[PDB]
This record gives sequence, C-alpha cells and structure tokens, in this order.
Amino acid sequence: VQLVESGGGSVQAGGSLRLSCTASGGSSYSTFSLGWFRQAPGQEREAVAAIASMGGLTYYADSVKGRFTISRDNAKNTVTLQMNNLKPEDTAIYYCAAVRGYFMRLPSSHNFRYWGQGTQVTVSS
Repeated sequence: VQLVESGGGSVQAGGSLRLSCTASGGSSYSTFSLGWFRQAPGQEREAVAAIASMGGLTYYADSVKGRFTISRDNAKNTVTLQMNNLKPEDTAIYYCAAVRGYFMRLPSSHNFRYWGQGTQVTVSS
C-alpha cells in the first residue's frame, strides 16, 4: 500500500495548519497504527504523534502536546495531524507512516513500514 500526504505549506508563527494522510491500496485500515514524524535540516527524524489501531489511542512528542492533535477516519482511511500554535521550531518536513500492528507508547521510525514522501511545513516570524 502507499500513503499520500496532503496539506502543508508555510505559515506565520502562531498560525494553524492541518496535514492529512491517506492510505492508497487494497488488502482493512482499522488494522493499522499510524504516526506523524518530522525532520528539520540538520536534526534526525523524530516522532510527533501516533494513533494506535483497535480503538484510537493517541500519543504525542512533548514539544507538540497540547497544540498538535492527531486523529483517524477509518471510513476514509485517513490520519490527520492538526497543528495549532505553530512556532519556528515546527519548521520541517512532515512524514506520514503506517504499520498493520499496534503499540501503546509514542513509536519510533522502527515501528512503521509504510511511509509517505514528506510534506514541507515552514513557520516564520
């Protein structure tokens, strides 16, 4: 299967922005646990928020908790990351990821097998 990252763009600090991600392919979505990762120039790729399957448990990286809000729509096979108080530290390329599995902590790259191609998000003052 493949993942398709929607949304993205450059926004002014304090502004909002909503990344979206859809799973294309056929073989059930509710079997997947999904997660948004990001990566800025220089730093390695870190996790931002994930959402387990079989219920919808969500987990967030500290730097984004409170502002970011990940969710899922199994009917539409989509994961959604809602970023509300964007700060310049959020500036990076965000990747969507998937795995037909489960977990109960904020995951790591290691947990997913399917990845999107990345989406540039730029926050400036």
